[PDB]
Amino acid sequence: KVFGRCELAAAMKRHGLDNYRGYSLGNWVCAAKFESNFNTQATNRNTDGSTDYGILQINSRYWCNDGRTPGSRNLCNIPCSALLSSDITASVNCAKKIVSDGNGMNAWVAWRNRCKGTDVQAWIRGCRL
Repeated sequence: KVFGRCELAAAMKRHGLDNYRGYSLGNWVCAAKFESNFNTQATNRNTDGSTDYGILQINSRYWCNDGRTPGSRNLCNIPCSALLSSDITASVNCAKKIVSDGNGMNAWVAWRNRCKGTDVQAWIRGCRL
C-alpha cells in the first residue's frame, strides 16, 4: 500500500510515534517519505547481502528474519515479510526498538541526510491530527 502523507501521519500517531523517544511526528513521516516514498512494499538489497523492508526500510542484518542473511540477528522477532504489510503495526513496533538502540533516528540514513535539522513540521502541515 502507498500511503498518503496525512494518512500515514495519523496511522503513526495512532501507534504511539509522535514524540516517541523525543522525535516529533514530522521526523517519522519525513523518514518514511525518503526511505520508501510511503510504500509498504518497498525493498532494497544492500552490498552485504542484507535487505531493507517496508515503509521504514528495516534491515535484515539485525532486525528481522528473511532466511537469506547469513548470521544476522532477528531483534524484532518477525519475518521481514511482516514489514511489507498494509497494516503498519509491525513496522512501527520494530522502529521503536531500533530508535531506542542508542543512535536514535541516525539509524535511518535518509533521516540523517534529508530530515535531520530541516523543518520537519512541514511534513504534517494541513493534516487533521
